[PDB]
Amino acid sequence: LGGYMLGSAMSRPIIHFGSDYEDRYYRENMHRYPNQVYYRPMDEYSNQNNFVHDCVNITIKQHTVTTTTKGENFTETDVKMMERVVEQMCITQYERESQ
Amino acid sequence: EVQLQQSGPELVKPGSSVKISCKASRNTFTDYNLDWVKQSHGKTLEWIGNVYPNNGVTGYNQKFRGKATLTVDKSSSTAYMELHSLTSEDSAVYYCALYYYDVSYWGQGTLVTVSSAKTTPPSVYPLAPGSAAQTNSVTLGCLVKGYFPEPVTVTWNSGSLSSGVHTFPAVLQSDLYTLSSSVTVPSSTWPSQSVTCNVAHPASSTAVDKKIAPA
Amino acid sequence: QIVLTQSPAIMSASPGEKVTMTCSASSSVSYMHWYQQKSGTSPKRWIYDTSKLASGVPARFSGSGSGTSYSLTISSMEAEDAATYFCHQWRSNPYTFGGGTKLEIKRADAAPTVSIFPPSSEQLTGGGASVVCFLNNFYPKDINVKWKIDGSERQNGVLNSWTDQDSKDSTYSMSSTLTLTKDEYERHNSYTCEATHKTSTSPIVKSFNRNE
Repeated sequence: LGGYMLGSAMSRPIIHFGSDYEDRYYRENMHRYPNQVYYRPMDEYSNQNNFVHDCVNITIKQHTVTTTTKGENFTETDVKMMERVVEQMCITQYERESQ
Repeated sequence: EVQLQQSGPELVKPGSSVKISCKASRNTFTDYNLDWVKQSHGKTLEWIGNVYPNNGVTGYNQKFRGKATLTVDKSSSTAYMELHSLTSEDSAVYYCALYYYDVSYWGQGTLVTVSSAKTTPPSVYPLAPGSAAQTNSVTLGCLVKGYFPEPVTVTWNSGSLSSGVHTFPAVLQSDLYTLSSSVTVPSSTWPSQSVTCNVAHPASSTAVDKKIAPA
Repeated sequence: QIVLTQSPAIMSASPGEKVTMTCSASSSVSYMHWYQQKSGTSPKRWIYDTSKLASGVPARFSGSGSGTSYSLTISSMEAEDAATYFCHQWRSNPYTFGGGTKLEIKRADAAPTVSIFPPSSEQLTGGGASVVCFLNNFYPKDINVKWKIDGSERQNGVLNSWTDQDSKDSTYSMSSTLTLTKDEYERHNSYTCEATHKTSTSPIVKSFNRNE
């Protein structure tokens, strides 16, 4: 949390992967994934992609260094699938930030 | 590659509960999805619920909440369905279904009977022709009578007789199961090479061997 | 609760025929799956993700569709394919199954091999007396048995059981059992199994006396 903003809650988007197993998987596991992003402020960024990249890395770390505190565990597919949904949310957050 | 075995057939008194099992054998898939599916009277399939064993997530069909509880145990790659508070409606074949991407494996099914009926081992009766036969092949068979519950499984020569075997569905009649099995052999092998039907009843632990001698 | 409706419910096809079965959904689904079930065995995925064939499924099969309309096609109908096929969806809890299409192959007509059997010594000493009759490897499935105990007809105490279409020779089979009591059995002498079919002009008869 040293230097970050935390965005408000957003409805988790649906991600499609091109297999029914993956779609089904995500849809049943999505409650375990973030619904708010951590990010660094707008004005540190030259462009929206650099913003999104970081926002993904940071959120993912903060969510996993707090779920493992609970007692939770994530498969390597979960983090694949988290990267996907956190990307969309971060894109939404950049969008809120500029409007 | 992966084997899915499910526990043997249960007989439960109404109002009781039962826990059937299902284990991924030679599974290398870290995660994967286990579906539980019920099939009544040999046709309609209904999804019960599922678990992703490694680790946690459980999903239910609304219809089956309070009826089925689903859990897992990776101290032994085994999944469990507790069926709660059983009625005759709960009598069915319950399937185990592993999904991991392209790969799919369904277990062999666990047959639950919900009854009070006593567990009678079947009489096994050999069936041999009368004073004459022979056209080109000759026909024998076993009658498996007065047992409960289902299933039983018939094998001819312990499985080494597969050509021309017909084992028929059981019919319940006055609270008892009866089935029959025919096997057709070439004219010139019987009675010269010994022929036997092997009847197993996993519920009364009887494995019976009956030879067929000419009457 | 996406409702899958399959059609037709039952469907007989001649060999080598193109065969199409449908599965219609109440709400839009993204992928459809198909399972095959032969009597005895458990269902087995046959097509997954709408169009991809499960392992060991023959290439003459294909699936297509989108939205609410999905199909399964055998490009060339073959005896092993005789089975019941169900569609399945993973779009929303509860995942639901189709009502199943039962698919049968047509073949050249064939008569039953009728056989009849006395009760055994184990049985008679047990207390019962069950006379058995196997009607085997016939086509088409429509058949009927009659039991004669010295010429008269019987129904109560007769058990009948049928198999589905064989995946090798495409035939149906049946067993009928006349159950009596050692008292009622030994009262009478001559026993007759009596099968009516398309193949024969006359009800096929198998019989025995009490000698062997």
